Amino acid sequence: MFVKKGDKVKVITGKDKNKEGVVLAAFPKQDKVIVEGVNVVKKHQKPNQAAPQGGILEVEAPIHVSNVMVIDPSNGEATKVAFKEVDGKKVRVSKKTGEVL
Amino acid sequence: MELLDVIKRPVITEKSMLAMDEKKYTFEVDTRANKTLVKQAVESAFDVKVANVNILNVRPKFKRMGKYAGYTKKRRKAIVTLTEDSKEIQL
Amino acid sequence: AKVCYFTGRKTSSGNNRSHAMNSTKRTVKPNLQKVRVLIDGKPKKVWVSTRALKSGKIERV
Amino acid sequence: KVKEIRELTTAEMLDKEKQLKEELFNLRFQLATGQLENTARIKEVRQSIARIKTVLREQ
RNA sequence: GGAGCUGUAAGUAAGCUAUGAUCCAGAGAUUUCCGAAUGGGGGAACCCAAUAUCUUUUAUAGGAUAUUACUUUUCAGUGAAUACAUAGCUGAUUAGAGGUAGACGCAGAGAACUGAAACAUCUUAGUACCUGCAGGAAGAGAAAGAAAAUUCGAUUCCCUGAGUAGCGGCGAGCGAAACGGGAAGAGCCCAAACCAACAAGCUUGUUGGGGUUGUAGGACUCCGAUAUGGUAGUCUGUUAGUAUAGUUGAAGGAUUUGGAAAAUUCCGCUAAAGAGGGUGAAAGCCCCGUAGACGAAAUGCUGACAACACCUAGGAGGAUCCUGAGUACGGCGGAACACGAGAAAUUCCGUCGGAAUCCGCGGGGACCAUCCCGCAAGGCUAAAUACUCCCUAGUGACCGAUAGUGAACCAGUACCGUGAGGGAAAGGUGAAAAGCACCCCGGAAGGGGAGUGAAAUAGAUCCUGAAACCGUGUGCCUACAA
RNA sequence: GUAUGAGUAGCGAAAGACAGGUGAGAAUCCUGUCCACCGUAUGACUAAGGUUUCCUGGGGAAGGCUCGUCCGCCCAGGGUUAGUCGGGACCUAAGCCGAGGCCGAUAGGCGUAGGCGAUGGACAACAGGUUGAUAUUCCUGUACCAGUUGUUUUUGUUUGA
RNA sequence: CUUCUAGUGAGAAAACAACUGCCCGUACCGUAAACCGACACAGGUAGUCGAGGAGAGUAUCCUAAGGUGAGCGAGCGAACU
Ligand SMILES: [K+]
Ligand SMILES: [K+]
Ligand SMILES: [K+]
Ligand SMILES: [K+]
Ligand SMILES: [K+]
Ligand SMILES: [K+]
Ligand SMILES: [K+]
Ligand SMILES: [K+]
Ligand SMILES: [K+]
Ligand SMILES: [K+]
Ligand SMILES: [K+]
Ligand SMILES: [K+]
Ligand SMILES: [K+]
Ligand SMILES: [K+]
Ligand SMILES: [K+]
Ligand SMILES: [K+]
Ligand SMILES: [K+]
Ligand SMILES: [K+]
Ligand SMILES: [K+]
Ligand SMILES: [K+]
Ligand SMILES: [K+]
Ligand SMILES: [K+]
Ligand SMILES: [K+]
Ligand SMILES: [K+]
Ligand SMILES: [K+]
Ligand SMILES: [K+]
Ligand SMILES: [K+]
Ligand SMILES: [K+]
Ligand SMILES: [Mg+2]
Ligand SMILES: [Mg+2]
Ligand SMILES: [Mg+2]
Ligand SMILES: [Mg+2]
Ligand SMILES: [Mg+2]
Ligand SMILES: [Mg+2]
Ligand SMILES: [Mg+2]
Ligand SMILES: [Mg+2]
Ligand SMILES: [Mg+2]
Ligand SMILES: [Mg+2]
Ligand SMILES: [Mg+2]
Ligand SMILES: [Mg+2]
Ligand SMILES: [Mg+2]
Ligand SMILES: [Mg+2]
Ligand SMILES: [Mg+2]
Ligand SMILES: [Mg+2]
Ligand SMILES: [Mg+2]
Ligand SMILES: [Mg+2]
Ligand SMILES: [Mg+2]
Ligand SMILES: [Mg+2]
Ligand SMILES: [Mg+2]
Ligand SMILES: [Mg+2]
Ligand SMILES: [Mg+2]
Ligand SMILES: [Mg+2]
Ligand SMILES: [Mg+2]
Ligand SMILES: [Mg+2]
Ligand SMILES: [Mg+2]
Ligand SMILES: [Mg+2]
Ligand SMILES: [Mg+2]
Ligand SMILES: [Mg+2]
Ligand SMILES: [Mg+2]
Ligand SMILES: [Mg+2]
Ligand SMILES: [Mg+2]
Repeated sequence: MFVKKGDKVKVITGKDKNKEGVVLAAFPKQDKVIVEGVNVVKKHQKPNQAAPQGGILEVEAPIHVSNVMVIDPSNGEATKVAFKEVDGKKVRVSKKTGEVL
Repeated sequence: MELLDVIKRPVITEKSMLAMDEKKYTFEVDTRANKTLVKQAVESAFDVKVANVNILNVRPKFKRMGKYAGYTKKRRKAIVTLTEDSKEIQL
Repeated sequence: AKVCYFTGRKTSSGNNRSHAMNSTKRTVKPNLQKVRVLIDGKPKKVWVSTRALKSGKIERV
Repeated sequence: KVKEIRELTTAEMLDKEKQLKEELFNLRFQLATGQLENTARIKEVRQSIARIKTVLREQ
């Protein structure tokens, strides 16, 4: 996927539109990604899972990778990504600035 | 086959534990192994002296989960009896 | 098989034609005969057609 | 690993295989009881033996 | 290729990964047992051997590896009746067996129902089935031809000839071919005479050379040439391409509704890319892609170039010699030619008889003569043609879960049958499990709250939810009616 | 798919009773007592066949013609120990296969040598005990059969056991 | 298996001590609810043992060892079968 684990992304569609957060986990096979503080769900857990209350946990659920855009760290804005080889090494590049990653 | 591959694993059950008290140890062995080969394998592996080896074939047992049904793998169970004045096997 | 060792003549299928032209399958056989002949210098009994023998080139040891 | 196996010699490789076979044997026994924790070690040892045999054959 | 990964498949559990994992492509290694199964046996996936080497044991027992089926080719050694020999036997050597793709080809053998309004000739039909051999194609193919415009110049396939000429209880029906127009094109080797060598036992066999035909050729004899062109050869290299992974690849933000925007409205921007798919509803500009550009370590494949290899002679003479024999042909009996014995050619099989040979022979639909055309009884030969089990990429005024494959789902499964064989049913929660924590009734099941959700009458028998059928509530009617 | 018949036919030879227990729940499960049935069997062994139905611990959805706390059902673990038993490393009958071979449109049919093939022939172990489940298999006791090594004792070494 | 020689032969025999002896089946039902009959089916299923009294008897009746009370019941006590 064009996005990676640990990247800073902005949500461009969905209820959490315009939020930003770090990619906690990436699932290329599903083409999905989890962004901290994004797409949070209340899950009714039985106390069987070593939590001696079960309770209603809050956790982020994955969203499709196409619904987020990588935040250009230099500028703080979301941008599309091109691929340019630098010093013989291929890396991502912000199309809006040319900054790397 | 290789002597180390002849013996697969021990068998731990109530019957096997009673056998241990009698100084007889139960193993699962390669299904193609004969009790003479098992005797050789046990001696080399454990440094014990084997008095006798009794051997059985355990038939594949039918099982099922949900919509799927099949059989557990066939097994070959050997009860190895050590001579007196022979070191014990330790597990 | 029952085949002329030299000309290859072999049983085939023919027809019977009555005066009413009724057709029924039959077997047409070559006139084979057991003959002791020299193959590679060693005599042997093989099937041979009378036609193959007619020329006389086929040995008759 | 494969580099080490290639570095070793014929007798060293055979002896290493025997040690690995005994280790795999002991691992099976410990798994049959509850005394085995690093279960992945079983597959690691099996693949080590496979690498050793592959190198031996291609010598 | 660059960040996750240890399948379906959740869950723990334990781990791997920038020292580049998982994953993708090329190459290689390992590849139990049965199975042609092949050491022997056998009720498949099992049992039991011999030989040799090694191995465990003080030693027997045990274990491991290699070889050992049958027949065919060739060689060698042995070796009977029998003397020579041969047969047999042993060893080695060699290449076969079996399976497919329910397709296509050729061949052997070869139906009936059916049609004829019955039925036997005839038709279905040389079809179905069985069997053998195959090849990627097969078959055919280099005139003993087609013709008679005077000519054409191997074969195959297509259009046409034509439902014509014909065949036919002259019924039902069967049914050409040549010319013409096209696809594709390609021609070549022996036998024989003769020469040389060799072995036997002057010819007669092996090898080599020589020769390959019809306006006759060849040998043979003279000459003159030792070139000129070519190939349907090679696991021979060089080079290019291509197949099998991939890289890159433009352009959008707001506002309204909404759970959610791709929808609405306002402004934009891209286009060698407005094909398509996905994304919380319908996206040229969010994602995968597309247009376009680029990429191969390795292994194939194709095409060239080279090398090697192999074919490749002109003229003039005929005195003699050669030019495919139990063959052609004929009688008889069958069969194939559209042609059913018919006036019947032509082709083929079985049986019997049986030629000529260049002043020769065959054909021109009985047959003869004349004329014309050709040269059988030897072989090979690419392309045009037929088919698709598979692989790649696509298409559809094709199906959309009783449809479409029997099979969208663990289907040739469950199930049925002794067996061959027959053969199903069965797709859809939601955008996302967020799959209803907790509380109450109940033993549970199942419910009622409380929650998740836009929606729970979307609660897993889960989208929609028809009719039959069952039930609850009731506005009106009904216990003298056929 | 659902009706009608219809809450109808049927619930598949026969004796059960009560007390106690278990349990949410008992005519149907457990224990006890009496009663009754079979007894050349309805008992005890086995071959075939079945193929885990065996034992233990759980369960009451479905199956059980009612019920079910129970089961030959479901769930989870577990259980079959051989030199002597039966079979193979022994023999063969019928029948079958069949090197070469004979015959035959193809395919193949038949068949010698040689093999396979029991239902037969041959062949060394019994008594007791033990587990929840195996026992001529495990254990105790006492044996037998084939063979290996070693000690000792005797004899034979090529007119040679 | 027993014998005969043919062949083969330097080792033999005995006692004693120790030691070796492979593969397959072994559970359970088995005149049945577990096999063949679609069924927890009044049918069928080879062989062995198969006790007592009376009795020729394995007949017959009642019993031993041993097994079983039959997988819908409770009432009523009409027709009819
Ligand atoms: K076989
Ligand atoms: K096909
Ligand atoms: K007919
Ligand atoms: K008719
Ligand atoms: K051809
Ligand atoms: K026509
Ligand atoms: K007619
Ligand atoms: K030539
Ligand atoms: K999107
Ligand atoms: K789109
Ligand atoms: K290449
Ligand atoms: K004719
Ligand atoms: K002609
Ligand atoms: K002609
Ligand atoms: K709904
Ligand atoms: K109503
Ligand atoms: K009904
Ligand atoms: K009804
Ligand atoms: K129970
Ligand atoms: K035995
Ligand atoms: K017997
Ligand atoms: K004797
Ligand atoms: K047993
Ligand atoms: K009496
Ligand atoms: K009696
Ligand atoms: K009952
Ligand atoms: K009554
Ligand atoms: K009555
Ligand atoms: Mg056993
Ligand atoms: Mg075999
Ligand atoms: Mg008719
Ligand atoms: Mg081929
Ligand atoms: Mg001419
Ligand atoms: Mg792009
Ligand atoms: Mg727009
Ligand atoms: Mg004809
Ligand atoms: Mg003629
Ligand atoms: Mg003739
Ligand atoms: Mg004419
Ligand atoms: Mg061709
Ligand atoms: Mg539908
Ligand atoms: Mg269908
Ligand atoms: Mg169907
Ligand atoms: Mg609704
Ligand atoms: Mg619905
Ligand atoms: Mg009245
Ligand atoms: Mg009234
Ligand atoms: Mg009624
Ligand atoms: Mg009953
Ligand atoms: Mg009686
Ligand atoms: Mg039980
Ligand atoms: Mg139980
Ligand atoms: Mg019930
Ligand atoms: Mg026996
Ligand atoms: Mg035979
Ligand atoms: Mg034969
Ligand atoms: Mg005996
Ligand atoms: Mg028992
Ligand atoms: Mg038993
Ligand atoms: Mg019964
Ligand atoms: Mg009977």
